[PDB]
Amino acid sequence: GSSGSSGEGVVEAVACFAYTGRTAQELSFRRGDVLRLHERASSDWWRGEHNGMRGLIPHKYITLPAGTEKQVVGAG
Repeated sequence: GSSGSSGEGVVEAVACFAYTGRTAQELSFRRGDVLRLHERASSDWWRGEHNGMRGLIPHKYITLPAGTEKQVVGAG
């Protein structure tokens, strides 16, 4: 298995802490505010769209749901 479909994907992450986008590119949200992670943006950043807003998302201020992206073969 592990085929995956590169087309329609969305990961819901929770804001571990209140963040404030420095520029239009970055986004803002208060701890607890969920954000849709369109697709990886950088080593420590992502791409999502807030309420009427669109920009990047901090991977440090956000905690991915059970099953983070590791892509590391192995089981048991």
